[PDB]
Amino acid sequence: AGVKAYELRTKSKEQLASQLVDLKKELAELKVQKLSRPSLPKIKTVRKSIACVLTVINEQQREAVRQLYKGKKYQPKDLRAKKTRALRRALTKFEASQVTEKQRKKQIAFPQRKYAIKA
Amino acid sequence: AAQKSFRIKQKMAKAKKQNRPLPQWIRLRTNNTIRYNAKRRNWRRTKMNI
Amino acid sequence: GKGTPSFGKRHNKSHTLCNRCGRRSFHVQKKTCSSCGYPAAKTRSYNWGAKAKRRHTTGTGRMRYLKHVSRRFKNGFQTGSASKASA
Amino acid sequence: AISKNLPILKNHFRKHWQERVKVHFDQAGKKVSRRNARATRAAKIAPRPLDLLRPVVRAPTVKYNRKVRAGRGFTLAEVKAAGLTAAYARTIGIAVDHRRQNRNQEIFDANVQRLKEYQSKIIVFPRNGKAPEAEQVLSAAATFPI
Amino acid sequence: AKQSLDVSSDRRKARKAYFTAPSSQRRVLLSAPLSKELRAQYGIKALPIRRDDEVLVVRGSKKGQEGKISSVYRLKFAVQVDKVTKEKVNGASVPINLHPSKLVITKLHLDKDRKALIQRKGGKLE
RNA sequence: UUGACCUCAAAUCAGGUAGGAGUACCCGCUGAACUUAAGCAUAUCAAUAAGCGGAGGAAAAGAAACCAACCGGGAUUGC
RNA sequence: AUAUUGGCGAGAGACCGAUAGCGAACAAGUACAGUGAUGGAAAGAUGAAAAGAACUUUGAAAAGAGAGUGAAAAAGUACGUGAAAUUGUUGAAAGGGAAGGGCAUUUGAUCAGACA
RNA sequence: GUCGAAUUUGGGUAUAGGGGCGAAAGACUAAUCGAACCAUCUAGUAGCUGGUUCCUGCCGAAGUUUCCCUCAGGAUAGCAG
RNA sequence: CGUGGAGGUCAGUGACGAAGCCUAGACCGUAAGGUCGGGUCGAACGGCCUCUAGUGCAGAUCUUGGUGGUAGUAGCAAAUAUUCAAAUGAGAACUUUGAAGACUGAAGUGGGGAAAGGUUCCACGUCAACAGCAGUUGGACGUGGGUUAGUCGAUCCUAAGA
RNA sequence: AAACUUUCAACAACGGAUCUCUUGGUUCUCGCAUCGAUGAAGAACGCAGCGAAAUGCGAUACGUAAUGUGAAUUGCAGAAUUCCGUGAAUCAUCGAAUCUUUGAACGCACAUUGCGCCCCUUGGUAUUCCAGGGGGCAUGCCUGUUUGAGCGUCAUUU
Ligand SMILES: [Mg+2]
Ligand SMILES: [Mg+2]
Ligand SMILES: [Mg+2]
Ligand SMILES: [Mg+2]
Ligand SMILES: [Mg+2]
Ligand SMILES: [Mg+2]
Ligand SMILES: [Mg+2]
Ligand SMILES: [Mg+2]
Ligand SMILES: [Mg+2]
Ligand SMILES: [Mg+2]
Ligand SMILES: [Mg+2]
Ligand SMILES: [Mg+2]
Ligand SMILES: [Mg+2]
Ligand SMILES: [Mg+2]
Ligand SMILES: [Mg+2]
Ligand SMILES: [Mg+2]
Ligand SMILES: [Mg+2]
Ligand SMILES: [Mg+2]
Ligand SMILES: [Mg+2]
Ligand SMILES: [Mg+2]
Ligand SMILES: [Mg+2]
Ligand SMILES: [Mg+2]
Ligand SMILES: [Mg+2]
Ligand SMILES: [Mg+2]
Ligand SMILES: [Mg+2]
Ligand SMILES: [Mg+2]
Ligand SMILES: [Mg+2]
Ligand SMILES: [Mg+2]
Ligand SMILES: [Mg+2]
Ligand SMILES: [Mg+2]
Ligand SMILES: [Mg+2]
Ligand SMILES: [Mg+2]
Ligand SMILES: [Mg+2]
Ligand SMILES: [Mg+2]
Ligand SMILES: [Mg+2]
Ligand SMILES: [Mg+2]
Ligand SMILES: [Mg+2]
Ligand SMILES: [Mg+2]
Ligand SMILES: [Mg+2]
Ligand SMILES: [Mg+2]
Ligand SMILES: [Mg+2]
Ligand SMILES: [Mg+2]
Ligand SMILES: [Mg+2]
Ligand SMILES: [Mg+2]
Ligand SMILES: [Mg+2]
Ligand SMILES: [Mg+2]
Ligand SMILES: [Mg+2]
Ligand SMILES: [Mg+2]
Ligand SMILES: [Mg+2]
Ligand SMILES: [Mg+2]
Ligand SMILES: [Mg+2]
Ligand SMILES: [Mg+2]
Ligand SMILES: [Mg+2]
Ligand SMILES: [Mg+2]
Ligand SMILES: [Mg+2]
Ligand SMILES: [Mg+2]
Ligand SMILES: [Mg+2]
Ligand SMILES: [Mg+2]
Ligand SMILES: [Mg+2]
Ligand SMILES: [Mg+2]
Ligand SMILES: [Mg+2]
Ligand SMILES: [Mg+2]
Ligand SMILES: [Mg+2]
Ligand SMILES: [Mg+2]
Ligand SMILES: [Mg+2]
Ligand SMILES: [Mg+2]
Ligand SMILES: [Mg+2]
Ligand SMILES: [Mg+2]
Ligand SMILES: [Mg+2]
Ligand SMILES: [Mg+2]
Ligand SMILES: [Mg+2]
Ligand SMILES: [Mg+2]
Ligand SMILES: [Mg+2]
Ligand SMILES: [Mg+2]
Ligand SMILES: [Mg+2]
Ligand SMILES: [Mg+2]
Ligand SMILES: [Mg+2]
Ligand SMILES: [Mg+2]
Ligand SMILES: [Mg+2]
Ligand SMILES: [Mg+2]
Ligand SMILES: [Mg+2]
Ligand SMILES: [Mg+2]
Ligand SMILES: [Mg+2]
Ligand SMILES: [Mg+2]
Ligand SMILES: [Mg+2]
Ligand SMILES: [Mg+2]
Ligand SMILES: [Zn+2]
Repeated sequence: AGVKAYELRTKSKEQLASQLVDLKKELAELKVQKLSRPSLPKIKTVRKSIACVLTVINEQQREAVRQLYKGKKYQPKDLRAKKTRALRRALTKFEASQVTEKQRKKQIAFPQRKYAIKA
Repeated sequence: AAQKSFRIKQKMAKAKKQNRPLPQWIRLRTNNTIRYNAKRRNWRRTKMNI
Repeated sequence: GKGTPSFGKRHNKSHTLCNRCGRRSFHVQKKTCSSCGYPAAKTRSYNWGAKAKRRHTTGTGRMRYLKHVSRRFKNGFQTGSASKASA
Repeated sequence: AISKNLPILKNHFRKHWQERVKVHFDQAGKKVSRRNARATRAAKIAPRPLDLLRPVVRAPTVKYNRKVRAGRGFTLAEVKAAGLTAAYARTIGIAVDHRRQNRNQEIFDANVQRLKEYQSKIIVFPRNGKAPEAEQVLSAAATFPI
Repeated sequence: AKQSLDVSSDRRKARKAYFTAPSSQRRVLLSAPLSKELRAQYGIKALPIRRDDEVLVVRGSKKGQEGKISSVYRLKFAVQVDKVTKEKVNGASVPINLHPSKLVITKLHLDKDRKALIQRKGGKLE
C-alpha cells in the first residue's frame, strides 16, 4: 500500500500529526515481527510512508512562513534564493544600470545612430 | 586498550561489522563480478593502525 | 641491540587520528596533523606533492553539494517548481 | 663540439623551452570562430557595416612616407570642415582622433573630401521607430578605398 | 552519413551508450516490428515491446513459435515469452531469452497511452 | 544644573561583509641549486623550480608625461 | 582580438591495445608498507544461451567412472586460442671421463618429382 | 663488571638536520649519521664502464702530423666511402 | 627481407573454417625469408604500387613474468619426558576422559593488571587453506552469544610544559 | 639387456606467450563560466526484507517531494491493488525538502561522544535544584542604533 502525497496535502495539520504517530506505532510493531519472520518487506513501505508524511508536514509549515514573509525586506536565510554565494552578492540590476547624471544627458543627445552604406 | 576512548571503540565496532564473507546471494546477480571478499581482515594477520 | 630487541619497545603512538582528515597523522605532543595541517585554518599541501594532491582533491569525496551546482547552473538557477501538462 | 667548416649557429634552447612551445593546431578552428564572430556581429549590428571610416594618412619615417595608408580617426579639424561635430560623427560610423594634427593641406582636403563622399553615400535612419530595411554593406574600407 | 554536429559516429561511444543506457532508454531499443497484418492494420511499422503483448518468433531456432510476453527483461536486453522455455535435465523449466528485433508483434495490448503512441506516430488504430 | 561638540569605548545592539577550497590559464612577492662554460667564482641554468599573498571567465593592459625626427604617426592586447 | 596539462559539455585521430595505454579497462589511489611526510601494486576474455553436468555407480570426502548438456567439454565457473622454458607417459635410437658442430658415405626410417 | 647509588626504570614533557643531544666514541638523533628521513628541482653531469635488435653485394682504414690545464679526451691534416 | 598502421587497387581470402599455434613432412631463395600439406583452432585476413613509424634482440650484474639443475638434498636436534587403556571418528604418536610417570617449585609454566592488540573471550558447527609431522584439535574456518556502576576509572585539579 | 642420460614425436602436464577482442587510456579541436559563513572542498559514522565492497544516500538514510515517461524491478523473497491509471520503475528529470558526527567551523574544549551560559516550554510540590522539548552565545571589519568614558573641549544654569 503506502501513503500518497497528494492525499496528505488535504489532511489537517493535526490530522497528519496523528497519521505520523499511527505510522510510527505501526513501524514500531513491525520491527518486533521482523526478528521472527525471515523477511519483512512490508516494513520498507511504512518507513517510506513516514518519510512522505514528514515532507508534507514540513512543506506546509514552510509555505506558511514563506508567505507571511512574502513581499518585504528580511525574510529568513533558508527562504531566500540559494543561487550562488557570488551571484548572491552581485550588483542588483538597479545598481548596475545606474548612470551618472552627466552620462545620461550624453546617451540622450548622441545615441548610436542606425545607418547603412548604399546611397 | 581495555580502557578505550569511544572513538576507538566506534572504529573497532565498524571493523567487527566488516568481517563477514561475501553474502552468497550477490554471487547470483546478473553480470555479477565479485567472487569473494577481497577486503577481508584478520586480527593476527593485518593490523588496523587504530 | 639497535635492531630487533629495541623494536620490542615500540608500544607508544606518536600520532593518533586526525579529526579533520582522519588519517592517524595527528601528532600528539605537537597537536598538529602531519597530513592535513589541522588545527591550522588552511590545509597542508605542496606543489612538489602532486600525488599527495591528487589523493585529496575535490572529487575524491562525495561532493555532497558541488555535485549539483552545474545542473542548477544549466537551468539558470531555477527558483520554483514544475507545473504540468498531462500524464 | 666544434668541427668541420660550418656556419656558427645560435640556437637558444638552453632554458626549459619545451614548456613554452605553442603549436597552432587551432588555426583552422580559430579561423572558423573568427568567421562566425563577424557573422554573429554583422547581424547584431543592424545594417551598420562592421567597421568605421578611417582617414588618409601619410605613413611615418623615411622608408614608408612615399606610401599613404589608413589612419585611426579624423582630427577634430577635418571633422569640422566637413560640417559635423565630433560627438555626432562617432555615432555615424566615422572614427575621430583628438591626437592627430594637420600640418599638410593636401592630406587635410583628402580627408574632408573623404568625409564628404562618405556622408553622401550613407543613409542615417530616423530615431523614431520605422527602420526602412536597407541591406548592410559590410565594409567601409572596401566602399571607400584609400 | 551523419551531417549533424551533435551526432557521433564514434564506435566506442555508441557501445558505451548502449550497455550503460538506463531502463527508460532500453524500452525504446527493445522495440519489435508489427506483423504485416498489424502494420497495415495500424499504419505503423514497429513499437517498443511491452509486457502482455503477443508475439511470433520470426528468427532463430524458436522460429515459428508464438506466445505472450511474460516479462520484458530490460536489465538483460532480453524479452521472455511465456510458452517458450527450456525443459531442463531435471525437468525444471527455465525461460529462454528472446530479442524483440527477432520477434514480431501479432496482438497489441492497448492503453489510453498505448493508443496515443500509435496516434502520435500517425497511424489509424482500427 | 542642564544641552551639545571632538575623540575613544561597549552591546548575543539592526543589517552586512571577510576567512577555506581550487589554482590549467592570470596579477604580485620571494627565490635556488643541479646544469653550461670541457676546471671556476662574474655569467649560465633563471628574472626558472620549490615557498608566500591575490583575482577572474578570462586576468592584466588601455585612451599617451607614447612613438618618432617623417610629407610624420596616434589607447591597449595579440599574430 | 589574447591565455588556458583545471572545471562543465561536445566532436575527433595514419595514437596505445591488458609487461601497451594514465599508477588504475576490474570493489585503484584500492590491497598493502611506513611513527610520519609519503610510497603504492598485482588483477579484463566459458558459451548465442548456464543449457553451470539430472540420474547410476566407487569413495569418509574431495573427487573418479558412466550418463547428461552443448555447434564444440580438443569450451567444465582451474573455464577463447593455449607458444616457450620445464615435466609425466609411450615409441624410437645412441652412450668406455661431457655433449653439441663441419665434409663425406654405409645402414635404418621417411618423402618429393619424373615415366608413360 | 656492578649491585643503595654520578643506581635502575614507566609515563608525561622539552630539544630537529649544518640542526639537536653528547661524563666526547664523530657517538646518538626510529636496523639510517664525518650531516637523518620524505618529495621535488631530476631523465642532474659523466672525456668513464656496459649494451645497441634483419640479410646479401661492392669499396675499405687508423693508431701518424700540428694545437689544446692536452697525456683514458678533443680540434687539425692523413688514411676511407 | 620482415613487422604495426595509412592512400590505391586485385569487385583478393574466409564460419563449406580468417588469424594464431604445432609438425627430425614437401617446395622456392646464396640469405634475410617465402610457399604448401597435415594437425589444432574459431572471425577475421592477405598480394601488388605507394605512405608512415614507438619497425626486427642473445647478451646491457638489462625490465616484468614464468621455469630448471641443485634436491626429495640442507635440514625439521636449545628449553629434562614420556607411558597404558577407553571413548570418539572414514582415519588417532598428536582430540576427549581415566590411570601412571614427571615438570614449573610461589623471584611460577600460579592468580590479576598498565601499554599494545581488538573479539583473539564464550557456544555450536567444523578441516579446503593455515598451526614448516599429523589433526577428529586450535588464537584457524562458518554461524551466533557476550562487556550492566551515584561509590571502579575517565570526567574535576594542578606539574614540566602546551 | 635393463635402469639411468640424452635427442625427436604423440598424448597428457606446467606456464600464460600468441592471435583476435576493448564501456579504458592518450592526443587534438569546438562550445561554455557555475564552490564556500544560505556552512564549501575533505573526514568520520551510519542507512537496504535478505550487503562485505563499489556506487548512492543521511535517523525522512541504495532514499522523501515535484515533473516527464507509461509497466516494471528481478539474485531470491515480496506487495499484491500499480496497469484505458494523479500510475510500475535500482527509469529519466529535478525547481521542493530532509541532510547524523564533523570540517574555513563559530559557546569553551577535543588522544574527552568532556564542560558552560542565556531564552521559551514540559515534567518533578520550583525565579534558584534535577530531567525532557525547542531556540541561541566565535573573530576582524563596515554602516547604522543604543548605553557610555575623558577638565579633549563649547556652552548653560543660579
Ligand atoms: Mg605481531
Ligand atoms: Mg592498513
Ligand atoms: Mg596505513
Ligand atoms: Mg613523543
Ligand atoms: Mg606546535
Ligand atoms: Mg581551527
Ligand atoms: Mg627560441
Ligand atoms: Mg594549446
Ligand atoms: Mg573589424
Ligand atoms: Mg523602434
Ligand atoms: Mg518510436
Ligand atoms: Mg546582531
Ligand atoms: Mg584564498
Ligand atoms: Mg637540467
Ligand atoms: Mg662546468
Ligand atoms: Mg665536463
Ligand atoms: Mg665541478
Ligand atoms: Mg635572470
Ligand atoms: Mg639574472
Ligand atoms: Mg612556484
Ligand atoms: Mg599561493
Ligand atoms: Mg568564480
Ligand atoms: Mg574573450
Ligand atoms: Mg588624456
Ligand atoms: Mg599604438
Ligand atoms: Mg583539454
Ligand atoms: Mg597496465
Ligand atoms: Mg608498442
Ligand atoms: Mg601498472
Ligand atoms: Mg573470449
Ligand atoms: Mg584467459
Ligand atoms: Mg565425471
Ligand atoms: Mg562423458
Ligand atoms: Mg572448437
Ligand atoms: Mg573452446
Ligand atoms: Mg562446473
Ligand atoms: Mg583453455
Ligand atoms: Mg647434423
Ligand atoms: Mg607420390
Ligand atoms: Mg611421385
Ligand atoms: Mg643535513
Ligand atoms: Mg646544507
Ligand atoms: Mg638552521
Ligand atoms: Mg633502515
Ligand atoms: Mg639508528
Ligand atoms: Mg639518459
Ligand atoms: Mg640518474
Ligand atoms: Mg680522459
Ligand atoms: Mg678489396
Ligand atoms: Mg691553456
Ligand atoms: Mg678503455
Ligand atoms: Mg619491405
Ligand atoms: Mg598476422
Ligand atoms: Mg621441433
Ligand atoms: Mg610442393
Ligand atoms: Mg586455421
Ligand atoms: Mg567468437
Ligand atoms: Mg613502401
Ligand atoms: Mg623501439
Ligand atoms: Mg631474450
Ligand atoms: Mg643471455
Ligand atoms: Mg649482440
Ligand atoms: Mg633475461
Ligand atoms: Mg618427501
Ligand atoms: Mg635429510
Ligand atoms: Mg641445526
Ligand atoms: Mg627434543
Ligand atoms: Mg606427543
Ligand atoms: Mg621439582
Ligand atoms: Mg627461588
Ligand atoms: Mg585438511
Ligand atoms: Mg595460524
Ligand atoms: Mg602442518
Ligand atoms: Mg593437513
Ligand atoms: Mg568467529
Ligand atoms: Mg570514585
Ligand atoms: Mg562528568
Ligand atoms: Mg567478442
Ligand atoms: Mg578516444
Ligand atoms: Mg546497490
Ligand atoms: Mg502525474
Ligand atoms: Mg532514480
Ligand atoms: Mg574551536
Ligand atoms: Mg559535543
Ligand atoms: Mg540544546
Ligand atoms: Mg559604530
Ligand atoms: Zn589531518
